[PDB]
Amino acid sequence: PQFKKGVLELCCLFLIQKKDCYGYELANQVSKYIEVAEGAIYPVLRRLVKEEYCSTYLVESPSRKYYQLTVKGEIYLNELISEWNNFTDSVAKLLTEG
Amino acid sequence: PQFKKGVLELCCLFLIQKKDCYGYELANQVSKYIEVAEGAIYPVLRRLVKEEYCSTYLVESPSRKYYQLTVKGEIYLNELISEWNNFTDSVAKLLTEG
Repeated sequence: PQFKKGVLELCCLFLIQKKDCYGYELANQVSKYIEVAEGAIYPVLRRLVKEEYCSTYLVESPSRKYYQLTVKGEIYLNELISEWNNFTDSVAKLLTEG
Repeated sequence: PQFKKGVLELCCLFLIQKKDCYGYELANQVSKYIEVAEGAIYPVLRRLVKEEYCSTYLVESPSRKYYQLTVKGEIYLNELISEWNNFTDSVAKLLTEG
């Protein structure tokens, strides 16, 4: 199912907004909710960094790369949440009128 | 937003299950519910035919190509509906616990 991919971007943004997280930690938090192929978040993270929705920084002592929401990414997340809701509301109006 | 693409497959299957439809008629019924780029359903239809989820037939007098759910496509739709619900249930457990 391909609707699951654009959803990872939204779950990752939402969790990153709560807390600065590193990679494996984010994958294990998404996995509480949806069954994510291990490795599937990293291209999502790389895109959100490239698009400057997230920035990144390292912490040492085994160095670790933390992800941070930017201002741009905070606006984008809030649009994505509003899109998601009224999108799934629309689909549910289809699935129960037919 | 890319979650919207895998959803067209599900809305198209659901409508085709109700009634045999032709192309433009299906696009205008999806548009009651979600804002679909005009033309975006045709690759979705072509895939569902290729994968034998749908079959097709023509009617004349301006010939018109009607779409029909196969048995395979009826099982596939029912899985897709169950996937959709428990998927969006999972996402909503994320979006309101954080």
